[PDB]
Amino acid sequence: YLGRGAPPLLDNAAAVYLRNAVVAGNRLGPAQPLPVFGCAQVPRRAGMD
Amino acid sequence: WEHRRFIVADSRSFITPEFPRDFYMSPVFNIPRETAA
Amino acid sequence: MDPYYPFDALDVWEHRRFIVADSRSFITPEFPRDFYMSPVFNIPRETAA
Amino acid sequence: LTEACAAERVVRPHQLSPAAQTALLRRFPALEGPLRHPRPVLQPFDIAAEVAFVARIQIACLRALGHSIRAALQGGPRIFQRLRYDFGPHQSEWLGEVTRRFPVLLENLMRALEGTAPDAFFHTAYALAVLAHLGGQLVPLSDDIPARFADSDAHYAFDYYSTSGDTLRLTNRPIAVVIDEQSKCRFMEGPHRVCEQYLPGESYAYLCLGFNRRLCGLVVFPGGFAFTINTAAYLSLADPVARAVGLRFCRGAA
Amino acid sequence: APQFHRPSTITADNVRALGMRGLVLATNNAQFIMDNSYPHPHGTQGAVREFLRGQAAALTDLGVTHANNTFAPQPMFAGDAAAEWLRPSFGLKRTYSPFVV
Amino acid sequence: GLFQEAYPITCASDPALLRSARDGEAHARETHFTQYLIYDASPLKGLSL
Amino acid sequence: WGKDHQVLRLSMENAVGTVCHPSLMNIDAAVGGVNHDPVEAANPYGAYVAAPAGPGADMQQRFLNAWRQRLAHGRVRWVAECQMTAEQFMQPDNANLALELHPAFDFFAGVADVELPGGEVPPAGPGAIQATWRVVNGNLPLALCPVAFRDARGLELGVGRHAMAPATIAAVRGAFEDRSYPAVFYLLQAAIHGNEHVFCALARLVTQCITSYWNNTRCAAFVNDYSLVSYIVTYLGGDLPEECMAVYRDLVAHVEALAQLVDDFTLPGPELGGQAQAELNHLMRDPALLPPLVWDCDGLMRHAALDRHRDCRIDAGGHEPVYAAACNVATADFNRNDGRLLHNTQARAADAADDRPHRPADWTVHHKIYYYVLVPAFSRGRCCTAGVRFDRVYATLQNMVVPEIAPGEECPSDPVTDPAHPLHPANLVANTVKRMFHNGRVVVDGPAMLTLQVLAHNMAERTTALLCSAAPDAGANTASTANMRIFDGALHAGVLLMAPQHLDHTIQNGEYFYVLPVHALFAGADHVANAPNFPPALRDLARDVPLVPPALGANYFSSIRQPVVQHARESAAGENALTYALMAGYFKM
Amino acid sequence: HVFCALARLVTQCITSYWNNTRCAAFVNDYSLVSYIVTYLGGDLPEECM
Amino acid sequence: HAGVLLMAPQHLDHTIQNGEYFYVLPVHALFAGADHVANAPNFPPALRDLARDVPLVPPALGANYFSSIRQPVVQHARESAAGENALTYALMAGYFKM
Amino acid sequence: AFRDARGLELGVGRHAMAPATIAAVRGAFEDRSYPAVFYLLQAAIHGNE
Amino acid sequence: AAPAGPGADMQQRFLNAWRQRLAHGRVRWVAECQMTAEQFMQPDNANLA
Repeated sequence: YLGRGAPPLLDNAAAVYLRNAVVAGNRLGPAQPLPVFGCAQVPRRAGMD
Repeated sequence: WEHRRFIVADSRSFITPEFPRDFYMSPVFNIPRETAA
Repeated sequence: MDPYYPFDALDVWEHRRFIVADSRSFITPEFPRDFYMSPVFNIPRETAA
Repeated sequence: LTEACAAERVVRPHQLSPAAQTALLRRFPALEGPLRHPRPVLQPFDIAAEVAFVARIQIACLRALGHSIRAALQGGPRIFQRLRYDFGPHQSEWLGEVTRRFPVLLENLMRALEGTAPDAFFHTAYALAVLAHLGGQLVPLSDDIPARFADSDAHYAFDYYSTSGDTLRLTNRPIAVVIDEQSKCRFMEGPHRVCEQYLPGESYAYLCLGFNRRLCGLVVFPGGFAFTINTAAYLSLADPVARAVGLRFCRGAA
Repeated sequence: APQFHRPSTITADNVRALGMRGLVLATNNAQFIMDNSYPHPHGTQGAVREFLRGQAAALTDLGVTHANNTFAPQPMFAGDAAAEWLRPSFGLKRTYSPFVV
Repeated sequence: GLFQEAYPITCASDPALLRSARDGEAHARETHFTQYLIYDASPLKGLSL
Repeated sequence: WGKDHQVLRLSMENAVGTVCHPSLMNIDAAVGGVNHDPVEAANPYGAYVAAPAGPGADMQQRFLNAWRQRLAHGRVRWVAECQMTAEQFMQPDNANLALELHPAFDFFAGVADVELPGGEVPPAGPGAIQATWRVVNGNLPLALCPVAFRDARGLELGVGRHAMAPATIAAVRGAFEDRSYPAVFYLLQAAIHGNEHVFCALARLVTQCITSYWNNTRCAAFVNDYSLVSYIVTYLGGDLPEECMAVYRDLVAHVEALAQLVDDFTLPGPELGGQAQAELNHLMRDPALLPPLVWDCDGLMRHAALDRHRDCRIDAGGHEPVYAAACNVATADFNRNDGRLLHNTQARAADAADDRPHRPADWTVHHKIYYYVLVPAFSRGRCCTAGVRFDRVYATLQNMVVPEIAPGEECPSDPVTDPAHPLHPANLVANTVKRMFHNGRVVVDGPAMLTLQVLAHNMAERTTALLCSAAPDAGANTASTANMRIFDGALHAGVLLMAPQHLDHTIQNGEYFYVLPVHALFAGADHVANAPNFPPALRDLARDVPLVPPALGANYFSSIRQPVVQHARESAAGENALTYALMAGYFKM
Repeated sequence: HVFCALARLVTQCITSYWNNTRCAAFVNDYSLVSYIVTYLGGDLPEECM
Repeated sequence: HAGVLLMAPQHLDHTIQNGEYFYVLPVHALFAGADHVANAPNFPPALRDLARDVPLVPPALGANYFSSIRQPVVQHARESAAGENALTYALMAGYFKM
Repeated sequence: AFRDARGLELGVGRHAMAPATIAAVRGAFEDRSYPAVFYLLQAAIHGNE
Repeated sequence: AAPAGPGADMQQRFLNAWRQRLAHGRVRWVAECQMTAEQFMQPDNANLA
């Protein structure tokens, strides 16, 4: 879900449920999702070890 | 190359049909001006 | 029941780059002819009248 | 027209009384059409008057088909061939069936031409090739006609029916194949349908059926064995009947 | 008496007056040769239909001859009782022995 | 990229059966009923990490 | 190990961010890129749906003669039941290797251009390579999912949950596979036909038949109907020894067990596209799929009233359903062709029903548990359906020799001693039903007069081949899977035949019951191969290759395909296993 | 045909032999054993059926 | 006060009206038969499946969080694999205060 | 299992129920055909000895 | 809630009353399908705080 690549579900009630269901809290999960042009802007965790 | 048989194409090659003589006494060969449809 | 033909046969070697005044062939299938079944249009149960 | 037929209990206003006709005509004058025309091309006072306008055209072409099929096939014919397709040696025994298979088709083609709905008939090639000719007695609808169909009479336009099994239509698109004794075939220029890739009459299990702006059509069988039909000698479409037909089925091109 | 080798004879009055004790024997003792010079007005499929209302409505007759035998038909399920406002409508599982000496 | 290859490393399905990796592949438990191990085969085998 | 002396873990919940994108349903370029360079006629037995034509009574002898030609031509696409694993991975012996592309789909050589719910004989010629959709995980072929793997998953779900007793299934399996089986038990089932009111009418018959047949064989009696077994639980469970009664109450409790295994694996989420959470998860919760025996009309009232639903086409006359509230002697027009299904099943025929049902929501789901799962767990391939000549049936149901009792005489009890008993050899003439109480020894007595007054009450015309189709659900319904089809054939007024008995002229071979294999789950290896008048050439194709008459659905256009149905007639693991295993084979994709 | 003609004789012969021995009677001919499984399935004790 | 413990929710029967003598009325999440509540005569068919794994109790009798026994003691009982002997003490130990 | 684990500590030493009283009580709960005369007597006796 | 009305109908008045919001969102305390380390990870336990 980081990138746009596919035709979504036509049952649009279903896919928006599954939208945040996958991208709840991934370290590779964006906030404020995809604009028209540009990167997904993967967030930054507070520390890396 | 390629290998196959060959017959010269001419307009003297006929395939023969037959008729049962009632073929034109069919419901669609003989349609009135208006249908029941 | 054989269709009529004017000539009997020839055998032509055909070079692949040397096709000039081009011609085509006829396609017949691989299965035996008991399978290419009869043209069937049944009368339906209900009619127009 | 309701209450003059409801208080009089006139179930159909051609059974309306002659004073009860003209007194309504003294009130509302646009009703001289549906009450005092000898043969209006649209039927007066019916619900399916536009639908019965269509079904006649479905009928009148089939007789123009059905009495033209008998015309080129009056007696024992000599059809010899019209296309160039060469054989392998055991391929002729396939046509040994086509001798035996033959006469059941021409019923079932015309049965399927009956078997279609007329609403589903107007998407086929013969229902628009006539409109390319009734516009020639104007651009017909949906612009399925190419830019070069109106150039020659050698630009035909085909439909494709299934030979074996069930005799069913195997197209969405009229496939317009330019045809040149003998004459070899050639396509035109150009969401995916199976049978649309071949030449007419090129292979088995295909019946090929093309038509013209001249409305001299072809019935192409596999093996070159084809013949013209003068359906133009059997199309009996009256122009005042046909002028309400074309205007509902033409498009004014810019 | 309905003749079982012509289908143009079976009515509902002719079979309901016949008991089911006697319809066992009359079917196996008939003539094997089906006849086809008098067809049926409801079709031959309608002649089977006219035969089976003749059997089903005759089931009251085989039961009325045994009316000194079984009990009153208890209400098998709820909803079949008059007074509903203080006590419910019972449903009696009819697994008993219907027999009166 | 040149070889179009990919090396497996020390991995298995149980932390139980991962215990026999700290003795080399001499007596490494390959296979219990379903629990499977693949020893390290890589340029990185035997090394510091 | 990480970049330390540190452990790490990769689950399959790890796989959440990859398998769950809406590109799993993105196969637009796949069908296009394979379409050119076409395939020839692959004699499409399982690759074509036929619309129904005529009554169901003769529908075999249509399809027997229609596929008399392109059936002995070649083989079907599946041969891989004989193929071991990695014999598929090797370049020889699998021309269909280049046709297995997606985990969620199928590419197979089907018909070219003829629209599917129509016609009988497709025009064999050029071929097409399109899609269907893989519904549940069990549809993967058995060289990719091993058979032992299916039992591997099954046993380990078996822990922690209720199971059948090991003793009691021996009664059921003996009952299911009993050859000399008293044919009243097929007839008395169609008598009740799922009507609860006819059941509590006839409770003494139901009492004694199970009671009599237990002494012959230590076995259950009537067990091919969930409704009928359900009614035996409540309305009969008093007057029996517990040893007999344990069999039915264990059977329901295991259906109770196998029911709530779905929702332990579910998450609370919103309602969605008309369907619920459970309907999108598992196949047994979706009401668009309906069991092969539907006596009432609860199913299509749920099934056809869906956003998924497209044209449940009942084809003898009119294609679209309109239904009956109640049904009696003059309403069961024993040979008709309209498509009206009967609602004559509930306890209250006085408080009748055409639109508002009586049953819970899990009622048909329980039948979908009992028919699709448990009967294949006892089938091992050997069971098939039956289309009912209720005119022939209701001739001989009400056909008994029960004499009048004398004034002062006793009750009929025993057949061989008492001359007043209906099963006595003095009362035995052929072609009556107490001779059929006598062909298999079932002690049923003089108070059987209570039956016929209610046998005259409710009856059912004849079965019909209902064909409901549907679209892919909300959650799989993208812009390249919108046009896809799932054909789900089932009979309304039909009965299952467990034991095919045809090496016996007691019921002549297909008198009451023409076979009609409604699905590959119920496809008679001994029913259909031993039919009324019959070609011998198909004997090869009958011993394998389940004959599904193509009005009732195809091999690829249903929810349940050939991979699982061989798995039923395979591994000898326990009943507790295969119940959970096939259930685990029913998880949606 | 003659089997069901004498099927009572087949029944009494088996069970009387079943009283003396714990042994099956007519296993010498499968065509007979096909019949007893098919026809006499009611009038036998289950221990020898 | 004058209540009675119903063991088996029997809704596969219209002989007694379903809840004729006894309106169901769940008093706690320990006591919520999934076939008592969902198969009552006046039950919303829009709330079927959410009734199955949630103990619907009207809040005049107590909610989850202000009961002395919360959901985890309930969920142990229906889900644990052990036989009742071990299951006895395993939930009996689930009542020692904090 | 942990909540069941310390039960298996306390399971020793104290009274365990008989095997017969396990299934008899449990089948009575799961008796869908449980006769409802017993419910009304339980309300008839109503704690009154 | 306060104890309202008689006891006969208080559940039946409840299901009409609370039909709206109880289907709106899934409640907090049905997380019994969550496992350990599904919980302690920040996604799939928005209630971790």
